[PDB]
Amino acid sequence: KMSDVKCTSVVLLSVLQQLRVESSSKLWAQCVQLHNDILLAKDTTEAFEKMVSLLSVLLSMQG
Amino acid sequence: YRAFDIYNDKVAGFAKFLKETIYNLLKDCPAVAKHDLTKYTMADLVYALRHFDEGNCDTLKEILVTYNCCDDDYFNKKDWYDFVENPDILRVYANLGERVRQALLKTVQFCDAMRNAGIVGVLTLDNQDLNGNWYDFGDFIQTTPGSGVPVVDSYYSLLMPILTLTRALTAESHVDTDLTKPYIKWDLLKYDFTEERLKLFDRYFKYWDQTYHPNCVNCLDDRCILHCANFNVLFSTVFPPTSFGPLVRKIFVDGVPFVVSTGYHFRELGVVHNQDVNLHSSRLSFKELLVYAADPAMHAASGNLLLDKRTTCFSVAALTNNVAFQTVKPGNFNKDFYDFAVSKGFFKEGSSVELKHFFFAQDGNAAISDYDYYRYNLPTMCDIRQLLFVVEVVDKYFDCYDGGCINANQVIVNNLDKSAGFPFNKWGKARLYYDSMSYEDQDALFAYTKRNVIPTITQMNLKYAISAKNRARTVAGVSICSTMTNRQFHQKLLKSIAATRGATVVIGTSKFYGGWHNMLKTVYSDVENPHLMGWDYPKCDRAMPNMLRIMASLVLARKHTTCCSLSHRFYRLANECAQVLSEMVMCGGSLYVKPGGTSSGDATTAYANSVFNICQAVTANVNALLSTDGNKIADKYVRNLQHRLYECLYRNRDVDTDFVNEFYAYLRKHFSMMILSDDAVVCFNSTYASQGLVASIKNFKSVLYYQNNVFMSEAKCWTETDLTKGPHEFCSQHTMLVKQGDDYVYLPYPDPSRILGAGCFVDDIVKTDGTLMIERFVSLAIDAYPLTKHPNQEYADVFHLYLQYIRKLHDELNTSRYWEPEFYEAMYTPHT
Amino acid sequence: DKRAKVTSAMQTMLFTMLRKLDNDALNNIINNARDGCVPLNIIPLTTAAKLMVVIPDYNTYKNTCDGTTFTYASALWEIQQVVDADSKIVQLSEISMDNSPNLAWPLIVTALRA
RNA sequence: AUUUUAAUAGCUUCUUAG
RNA sequence: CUAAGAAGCUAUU
Repeated sequence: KMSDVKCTSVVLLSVLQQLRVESSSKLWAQCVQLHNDILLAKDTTEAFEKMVSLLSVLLSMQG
Repeated sequence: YRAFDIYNDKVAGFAKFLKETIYNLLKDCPAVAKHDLTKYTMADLVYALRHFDEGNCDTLKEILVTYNCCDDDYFNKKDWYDFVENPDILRVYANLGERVRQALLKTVQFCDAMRNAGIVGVLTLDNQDLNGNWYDFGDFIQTTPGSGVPVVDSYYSLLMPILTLTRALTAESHVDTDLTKPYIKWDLLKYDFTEERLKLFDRYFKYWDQTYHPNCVNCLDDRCILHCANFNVLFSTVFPPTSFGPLVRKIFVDGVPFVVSTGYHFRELGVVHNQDVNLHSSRLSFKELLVYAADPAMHAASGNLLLDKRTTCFSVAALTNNVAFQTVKPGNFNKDFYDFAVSKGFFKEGSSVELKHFFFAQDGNAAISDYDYYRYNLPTMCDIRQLLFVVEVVDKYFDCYDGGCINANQVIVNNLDKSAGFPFNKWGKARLYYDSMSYEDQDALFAYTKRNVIPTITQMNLKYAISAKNRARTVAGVSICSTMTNRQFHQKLLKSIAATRGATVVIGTSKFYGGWHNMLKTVYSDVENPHLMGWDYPKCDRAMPNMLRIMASLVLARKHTTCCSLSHRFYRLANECAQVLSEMVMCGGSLYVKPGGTSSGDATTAYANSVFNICQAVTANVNALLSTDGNKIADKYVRNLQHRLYECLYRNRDVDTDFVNEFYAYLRKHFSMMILSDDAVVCFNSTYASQGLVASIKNFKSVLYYQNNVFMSEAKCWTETDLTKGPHEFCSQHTMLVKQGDDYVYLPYPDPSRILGAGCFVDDIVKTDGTLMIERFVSLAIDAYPLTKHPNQEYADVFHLYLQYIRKLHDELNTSRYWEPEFYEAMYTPHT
Repeated sequence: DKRAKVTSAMQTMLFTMLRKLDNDALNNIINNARDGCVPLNIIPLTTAAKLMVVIPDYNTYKNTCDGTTFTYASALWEIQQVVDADSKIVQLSEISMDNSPNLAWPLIVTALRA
């Protein structure tokens, strides 16, 4: 059931790339660093904090 | 227990053991401590950096903590002794080298005082003090004064691969040999460096036997070249790194001054000058037009000077004013495959029904940081008689072929949809650059690149691939002209190796149609008690010595004895060393310089990696064979092999064919191999590797430590303890034994998470049409057949999931029909 | 023709770059050689018209360049633009410790020879 | 935007067979 | 109409 967190994260990063927010590089380095931190996890609630942070990111911008 | 170098009639080698009145002739020389020290000798410092293992590395530890180079509290830190993860270990090694210079100059004052005295005798490396004194005499002989000879081959030859690690000649860059004094200052415009380099060689290495030539075009065979270049690695760290490379010349045409090369000043291959030179051009010819357009001297003068502090490398210029960085795209998710993949009762928790591998994404500054991975390259320079024996043993693994020069009428292209290379890659592809000239022009450019040297420019950009580790690897890309000479100069042997079925080198031949049973029957050929090995080299593309690359290039052109003379081979070797070893490589709009190693885009790359793997294999067997005691091994033939081996290295000057054939017979019979460019399985006799007649894990650990300077962990290597089941990993495949028909056939099967991971992560949204995925999914079904016979049920569930999804895609859009297993079992029938 | 067009494009490549070259400065460095033969790496090093340096962080700028002027390779320089990855001119009075969290790095500078 | 190696599927030509 | 072998082109793993 924790592969669903990874597939939702990779389809949201696929959304967030074509929103064209790559040029502001300072948030983009942190977002790709936390995406790399998502895929190498073993506990769920820490990963749940990571994905609700990424949903806060993709509901934050109006791109 | 210390280390000793022994040349007796009984036992010869370099291993651990259990342990006159000529003094009144040499009593007034400042090199001999007076007779009746330091406790640790110099040869133990030679030995422990050549024979390194963790757990018995205590002697290196008191040798470093004795001489105030380090305290004892840096060593309770975890992970201290590796170059690849501790980059600060090279500083505490670097404090040793002034004692090494005080050793060598004291030997010069020993030898010059010996030759005037009249003593004929042979020098041994274990007799040195660490301060510089020599003390052990007792086997010399008297002669006429001013005519005594030294024999200095063994000391200097075994001393070579630690001088460039400990940086013993970094103190020649001062003013008058004191560290506190300032550095020596040159005029910038010097490019010769001949007279003072020669007096440096007759200061430090004055009594060496064979004549060193500071240039290599004067040289007379194909074995003075390795001699002169192996000395020239060590001497090329003193001189400042501005004054190395291409040169300029002023020429007038069309009322416009130009600039063009006339010769090169290499790190290794000396000084070569162009035999063709013109003062003025009257017209334009297309050969010289390609010569002029291939040169980046036309690009280097029209650029701004660059000072980079991101990396630790040297730079020349930036070609444009504007610097930009690019990003690695992430991938796409197939939700239809996952949506039907949960409908077959799959993807639970509480088990291993999950996924491992994923795509990864990298930032804008990943590319220049991936160039920064060349900082593990070091100046390394190797043994000289050991490499002279290795270069003749490796000839008999490859003298089963036919090869030679060709013409332009009999060249075979594979594809014509490629890239071209800088600066040609803005107008035409490779097909336009074969459509331009004729056959006579390609004969002329073969004849003219045996008379002149050309520079090129390496283009670099990124690639996208599936990984299990968050990392990027980019590409290397070589321009047209050196490759277009390279096809004519090498392509006969390139096709002659890749069309013979069954040999040591296993490239070309195929795993299908019962090929894998022939593979593993050739592995288990004549051995008696077999186990299996296997390893992967840690970042082999990013770090390699330059002597091993040049000696790998010279082996691959022994075959041209009926077409070309020596100078034509010299210009081909000079163009090869100028285009694969030290080329001004570009990384993102800025012209850098490459320190050395293989580019990953040349034509002769993978075969050079195969003969490179053969080179560490045969150096590991000779290093394991020399470093054991002669008073334990039972077989008399092994003992006579040991003594004639050590005599054939360090006491003979020509070649001996009979011992090369006998050593090739031994290494064929008891260390049978199978190598495809990085990855090997070998088949050792397990009665001997506990005794110590052949290599093991630990000898490969030691030889990769001292000659390549990259650590290899114990977790990556492995050893399989069964004859029946095969290798654990071999080119990322797994091996079992399957009953099929009336006998047993080796069916190789992949990782299951690779098969589950290759389908749901596609790299293109346009690829979600099924027109490519029908042959992609049936090729993956061919690749995932041998999970069916496995006794664990979940891989058969994966196989049936793929079968039902193939049936679903065939509904949405026996023997010859692929939707039944009768087609896929016909693929692994051994009869075609 | 393909041959004539590749000769045309290579001809305008080798003729449209002759701006920094065809100068008196190449004559000023080529004259004192013993045979008119100089190493290539010091062809730009005497006659560079500009200098550009990449800077990764604050402390390398504390070591490297201070104020409007500095010295590399026995030559004086004067700094005119400092530019970042968004291609904007970042200012000189702002570069200190107190803004080192906020702005986006690495940076690119440029200058002219005095 | 690299180099080399095999396998499948599709097209077309020549040859042999009824 | 079909089978087998060889050659050239496109496209995939």
